[PDB]
Amino acid sequence: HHHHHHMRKIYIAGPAVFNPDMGASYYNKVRELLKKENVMPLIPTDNEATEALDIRQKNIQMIKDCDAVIADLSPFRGHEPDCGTAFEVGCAAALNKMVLTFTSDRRNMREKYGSGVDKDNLRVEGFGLPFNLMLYDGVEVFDSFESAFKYFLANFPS
Amino acid sequence: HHHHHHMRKIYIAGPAVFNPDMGASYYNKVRELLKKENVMPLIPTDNEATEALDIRQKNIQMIKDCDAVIADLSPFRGHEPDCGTAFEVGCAAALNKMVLTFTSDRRNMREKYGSGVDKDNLRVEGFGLPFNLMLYDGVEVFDSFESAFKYFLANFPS
Ligand SMILES: Cn1c(=O)ccc2ccccc21
Ligand SMILES: Cn1c(=O)ccc2ccccc21
Repeated sequence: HHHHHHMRKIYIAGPAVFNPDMGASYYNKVRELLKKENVMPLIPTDNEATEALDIRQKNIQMIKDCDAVIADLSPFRGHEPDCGTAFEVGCAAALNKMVLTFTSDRRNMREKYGSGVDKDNLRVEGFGLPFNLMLYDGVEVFDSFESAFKYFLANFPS
Repeated sequence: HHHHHHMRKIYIAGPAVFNPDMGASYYNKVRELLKKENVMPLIPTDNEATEALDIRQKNIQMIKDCDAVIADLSPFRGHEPDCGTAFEVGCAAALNKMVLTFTSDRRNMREKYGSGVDKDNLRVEGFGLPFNLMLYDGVEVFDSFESAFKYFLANFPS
């Protein structure tokens, strides 16, 4: 009776932070969706510090503390995902965390670039994946935050 | 007495793999530089597999095996570093590996973009750093592979 109960936690990785509203609209939708399932969002801008290294360390700690990462690997400033988000996905992988990814554009890299090379003749990967192969770990690439969250609920029960 | 001797190893992270020559010219220079100090380069294309997941897993294992990562965070397809490289830097950070970075362009992000926002009004970070703040851990951002390697030799002796 009255045993400790773990509250599930998801790190909310993605470039929403660079939106004009600093991600408010995105994060508010995330907060509302997760609240219904008693899941805590760990959001990059929470209790934000002023120094770069402190912001970084707090985000790494959120990844260490999380049960899963849901990462927005949508195109950012071109066809490639955000590198900060990629760093966080790498952190999560090394820590053996559940990593779930989605993107607004699921086409293969070569379809995105329209060729096996970019405008500067640099090679575009040909593995039938929507982004750099380091970012794919065998879990389905989802089409939305919500679809990724459904996988979380099915595969990480309370 | 013939005790075991550790050979130092550096993971060679960066988008050279996408050069037309698949990074041969870059990796050859790395090999020659490291050979002089009896340091082993762990190069992403070594013993390369055919399946994406296998290539990824082998690269993660190289990061686990390394003493340091030297990461080329130069602009790739714009002002941002390569996301694969960023993933690898995050992997190394989570594993408490020495991470050393360089770039061909050390200007602050806002200098690179010429503004506090990009062409689509998305926020450009203002922390006096050359790239996404997750990629900076307090070690100097070097100007070349060689300068990073000099730091390695000074700070990770045989
Ligand atoms: C601006 N900013 C934040 O305000 C919070 C987290 C964060 C992480 C990576 C890059 C930039 C970030
Ligand atoms: C094409 N390719 C390789 O051939 C080898 C490693 C690797 C790592 C990330 C992304 C692409 C890669």
